[PDB]
Amino acid sequence: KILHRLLQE
Amino acid sequence: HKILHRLLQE
Amino acid sequence: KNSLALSLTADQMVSALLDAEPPILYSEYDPRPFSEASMMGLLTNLADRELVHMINWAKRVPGFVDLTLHDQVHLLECAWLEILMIGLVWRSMEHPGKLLFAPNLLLDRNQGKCVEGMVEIFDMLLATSSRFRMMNLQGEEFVCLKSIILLNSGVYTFDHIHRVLDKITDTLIHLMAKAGLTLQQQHQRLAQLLLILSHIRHMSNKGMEHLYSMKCKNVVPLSDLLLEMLDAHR
Amino acid sequence: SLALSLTADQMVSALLDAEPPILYSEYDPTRPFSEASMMGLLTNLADRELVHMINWAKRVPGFVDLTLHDQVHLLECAWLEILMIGLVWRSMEHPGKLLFAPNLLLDRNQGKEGMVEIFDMLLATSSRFRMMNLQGEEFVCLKSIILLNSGVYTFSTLKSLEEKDHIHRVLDKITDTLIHLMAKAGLTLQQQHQRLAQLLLILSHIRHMSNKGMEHLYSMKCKNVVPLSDLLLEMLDAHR
Ligand SMILES: CC(C)(c1cc(Cl)c(O)c(Cl)c1)c1cc(Cl)c(O)c(Cl)c1
Ligand SMILES: CC(C)(c1cc(Cl)c(O)c(Cl)c1)c1cc(Cl)c(O)c(Cl)c1
Repeated sequence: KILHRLLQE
Repeated sequence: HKILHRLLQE
Repeated sequence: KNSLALSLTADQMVSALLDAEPPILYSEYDPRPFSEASMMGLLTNLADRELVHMINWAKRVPGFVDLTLHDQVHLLECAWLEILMIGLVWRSMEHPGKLLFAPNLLLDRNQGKCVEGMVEIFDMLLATSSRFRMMNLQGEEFVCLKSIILLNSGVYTFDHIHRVLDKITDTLIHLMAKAGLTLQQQHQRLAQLLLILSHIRHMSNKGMEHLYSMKCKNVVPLSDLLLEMLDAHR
Repeated sequence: SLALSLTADQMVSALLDAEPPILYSEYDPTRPFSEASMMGLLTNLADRELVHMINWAKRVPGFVDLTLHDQVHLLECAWLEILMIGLVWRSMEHPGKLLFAPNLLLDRNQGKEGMVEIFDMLLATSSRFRMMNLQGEEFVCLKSIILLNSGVYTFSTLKSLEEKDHIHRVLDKITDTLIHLMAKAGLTLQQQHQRLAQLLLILSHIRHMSNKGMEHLYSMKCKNVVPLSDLLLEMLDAHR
């Protein structure tokens, strides 16, 4: 999920 | 016409 | 034009609020509800009776009767479900995992599934009850919080009210000081309690949505009063 | 935890430091706008703001201490409240208008459907901020409280409850920070408690506006006339 991705990047 | 309007006055 | 509420002392306010408390009502002794129909039949009947008591409770909250009839209507229309919910969560405090809708209607989350969309609300209520319990919420604090909801929830969708709200804040601090909390504990606890009001609002909003869906699913007729309180939330 | 070790002044400086930028819309005064496109401007803006918010959250003391799972939850729960409080803050000095962007200042008139109700609430909240003379230092504290508080009672076993205790300790730190600010402003102790209550009670109304807005977003999505970004659809979805 996008939010998940952005929180990690 | 609200029931609330009446109950508040009763 | 001056309100008696502002001239009261912290103890007079607390005693007034304690004295205004409505009674704990019972569910019909029939139906152990395992159907959607019987479940919502019992809960809506109970809510109906609780509302009448809540309206007469509100009239006894210092400063409330000083508002115009239209303002009183607006405040109650906005806060009614929040007020029912905080009462439920309070009554359920000494019953971990259980929701005490009435002394003879103590339900758990299993109960909730027998009504499409209800277990989610039950879980939020139970979580709040547990939070209250761990905070060791006192009854004197509870009645202050319930009155804050009545006066606050609808106040920005409109001075006197804010003064009364301030008085109640003073009253809450007065109670915590009386209980021997340090200054830092006083402001921290006040914050913790008021932050829970955000969650109570959230639960009310979600509950209002659920109540609306149940109205359209038409598995049980609602009273004219309950329908008008629901309709106020457009 | 560096978070629990910060002083009032350090917390204030940290939060001020992490403030995201104010972005511009694609609004063009000469270009005609329907109900759709106007909403297309707002959803486009919100989408971009969300990326910045996500990165702002990482800089809020204590937030990164939490599991990815918990970080996701808090943001999914708080995102609209956070956008809304920022909007209300930016609009404080523009009575009767909402400053979505420096180049997009709307009034209730340009409420076109169901958005007018939400506009009215946001305006009312801005008016309240104005009435209270809300300060920037108070604002950043409130915004961080929203991130940490909104989802904390809707999160397992006995562990993963320590996750919650940490959040409550950070929250307490932010309360201390608020009190410190008011004290420095020469408020009497009675005035400090009263103002703290007034500020925290606003959070109840922000929650209300967020839930009403989430309903409105869902209806716009179902009408399929207003374009919604993928990120926005996912955040909306998290509210069911
Ligand atoms: C019936 C009602 C309004 C209710 C709320 C409270 Cl707090 C209460 O105490 C009582 Cl005797 C009744 C209710 C409850 C739930 Cl759990 C619900 O999902 C929906 Cl749609 C409505
Ligand atoms: C597009 C969105 C999410 C929004 C909110 C904020 Cl607070 C914001 O700053 C930006 Cl730029 C976009 C929004 C706007 C309105 Cl008026 C509305 O009624 C709903 Cl339901 C959602």
